[PDB]
Amino acid sequence: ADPYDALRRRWLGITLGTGYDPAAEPYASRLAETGERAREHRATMAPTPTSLWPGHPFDPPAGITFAYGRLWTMTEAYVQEGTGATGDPALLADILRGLDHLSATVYHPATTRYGNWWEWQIGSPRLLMDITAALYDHLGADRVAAACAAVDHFVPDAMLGAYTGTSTGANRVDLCRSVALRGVLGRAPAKIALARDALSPVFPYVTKGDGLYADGSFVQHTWVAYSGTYGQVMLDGLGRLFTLLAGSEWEVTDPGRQLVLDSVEHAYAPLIHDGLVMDTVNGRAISRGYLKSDDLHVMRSDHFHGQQLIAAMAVLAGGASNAERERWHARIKGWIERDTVTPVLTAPQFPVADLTRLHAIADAPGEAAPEPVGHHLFAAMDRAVHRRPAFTAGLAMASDRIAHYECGNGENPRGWHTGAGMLTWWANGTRADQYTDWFWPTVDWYRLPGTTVSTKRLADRAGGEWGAPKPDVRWVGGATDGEYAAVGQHLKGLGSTLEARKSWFFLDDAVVCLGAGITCADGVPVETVVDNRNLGEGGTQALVRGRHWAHLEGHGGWIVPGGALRTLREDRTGAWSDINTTSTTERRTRRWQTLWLDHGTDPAGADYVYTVMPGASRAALARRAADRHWLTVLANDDRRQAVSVPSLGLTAANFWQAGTAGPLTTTAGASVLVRRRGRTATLRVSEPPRTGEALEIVWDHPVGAVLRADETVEILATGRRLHLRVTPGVVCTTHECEVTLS
Ligand SMILES: CC(=O)N[C@@H]1[C@@H](O[C@@H]2O[C@H](C(=O)O)C[C@H](O)[C@H]2O)[C@H](O)[C@@H](CO)O[C@H]1O
Repeated sequence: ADPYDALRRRWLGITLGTGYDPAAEPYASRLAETGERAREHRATMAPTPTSLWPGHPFDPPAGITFAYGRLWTMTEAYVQEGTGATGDPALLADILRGLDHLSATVYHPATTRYGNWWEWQIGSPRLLMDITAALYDHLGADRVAAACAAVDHFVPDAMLGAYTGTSTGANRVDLCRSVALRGVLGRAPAKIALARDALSPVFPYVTKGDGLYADGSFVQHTWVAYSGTYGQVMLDGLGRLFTLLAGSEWEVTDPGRQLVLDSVEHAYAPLIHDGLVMDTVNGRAISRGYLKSDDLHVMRSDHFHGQQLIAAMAVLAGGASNAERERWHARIKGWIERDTVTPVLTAPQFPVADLTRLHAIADAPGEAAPEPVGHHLFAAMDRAVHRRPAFTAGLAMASDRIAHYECGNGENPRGWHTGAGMLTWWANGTRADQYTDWFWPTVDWYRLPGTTVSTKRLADRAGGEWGAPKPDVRWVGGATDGEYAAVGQHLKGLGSTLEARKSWFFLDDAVVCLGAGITCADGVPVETVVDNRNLGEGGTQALVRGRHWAHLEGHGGWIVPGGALRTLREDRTGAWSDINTTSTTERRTRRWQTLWLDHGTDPAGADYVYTVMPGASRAALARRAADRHWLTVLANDDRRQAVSVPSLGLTAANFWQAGTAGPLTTTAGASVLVRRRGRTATLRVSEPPRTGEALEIVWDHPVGAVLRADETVEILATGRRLHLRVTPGVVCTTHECEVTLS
């Protein structure tokens, strides 16, 4: 009786929110709008054998989930104060009418599932369980049993079996959501126990496939970097279920739960910049924008996705330690302060429950935390994040482990080169709307920023769906001290015969970008995209050019040979429906500044060097471009790419095979960063080929003593030089050694 009723009440608190004043803004307007939607839904609801609302047939099954969604809105209007429809028996009759129609015509145990599994096993049942919970006492026993038997039919015990296929990660968590509630609502303790127990395989760190990795990476669909959308769905579901079940017979007690809590700062926080979650980790969702089925008309975007992740963090914080909660709330206060693009505290997709959690954080005592300066190399998902005072940057690569891109379900048909060394960035202290402001629906998908590509025309969905296309390469990764980094990609171009070695050296106010071994036989030109910047509608930002640099007002600049650099400023018009079959067709115009190098047709061993200085002033760029001292390119070929930056005491090298660059030598493919600081230095080494075979490094500098070394590092010699043997493992860990200089 009572433990099932207690669980149902707890769920409704989580879902519909508690401890807010319905007459206070933003709650009052949000509730009122929910009443407005509910009244239009009610008036248009039109039951037929094949739909419940016009334009939304049950085949494809998206129409079923869409109908349950409108029924949930209707149910919110009925159960919440302030909606204009609270307790209206006419509205209640129409909800029950819709529910009965769905149960009679489509969502029932005689149906053999067709089309997208997700609609039947995740979209629809979670909504059906929510509506069943909220209306429980009005529905009667036959409606509740009917709902429970639909869920048993579409999500049978065997789905929360084997940790495989469609029952992994974010998906597993979503399945457990419906089975848990089905257990609560149907008073079926075994179903609740099964949902709790089935979460356990979600928690451990993984070394392959879907899940969280030790290095903070998050992978879904086997091969797709996905922290920003799937990872948010996992976090959301987990937070909700942890909160629901706490104190009950079915509380989640697995100690691996703690790894989920750890992931907040290790995995997710680094990818959030002033409210946005970087598009590098949003997979096919970058293409959504305005969705035709979204009755709130809220644009999907990096900021939209970041705000959903922030909301998930707020729910998870409720079961965290005091110390964890305090840190997460400070981060969240900071993202709230700095998000000027989509103000978190009035975000239009948040229902009142999310609003109340976020407002509680904003109102609590505590300081808003800045994003720390530092580097995060998520090697397991081939992503890097760099933060400096002047800028934030995200890099996307691809490898034999990590797909070039994800297309599927009509989404992201032209994202082919999102993994071709794509460097995204934001100038700190300016509005963070670069990628948000109709970027994806207007961009030239042949000229993504940072990438090297064949100009060969590609089909929509070229390479296959769901992360099918991976380049046939191993050496993708890098080495980092947590501040600076050497990062490298052995690139094989999607649908092309292009091969290249690209490297990035992330420094204190710049990213030095090296390209070598650029070879193609496609019979068309090959380009490297120095940058490609959305200027907004009607942009008039000045582009100023010099001998060996270019600068874009409000953005930053590039050190690059001025006679080689090609530039185009143009207006481009597009719609989200160009890149998503589920999106709206309205067309808008954005102005672009595009900068590239042309390697000609069928290059053989072509190369480039350029430096990007995001957020820099025109004078800073001019000075740096004229300064011969600050950077030495030690090597740039298909064997080794390496730099020296004396102002940082830094030598960094990506060794594509055994060899030497400046003062460093390696016996195998490796990434090496050395930092000298006064009388000591730190050497860091990783092995991006991931063979796990030992290799030796020599650093040609006098070294007196070894202060410390990781257990993976053996010291073979000190004196005139440092000679180390490293056993590097198979996950591209950076190993360290710290020595005193002579
Ligand atoms: C992670 C993802 O792309 N999932 C999609 C799904 O979209 C998600 O919808 C959920 C939701 O609660 O309904 C929230 C999340 O923010 C969003 O990305 C999409 O609706 C379905 C059907 O197309 O497919 C999943 O793969």
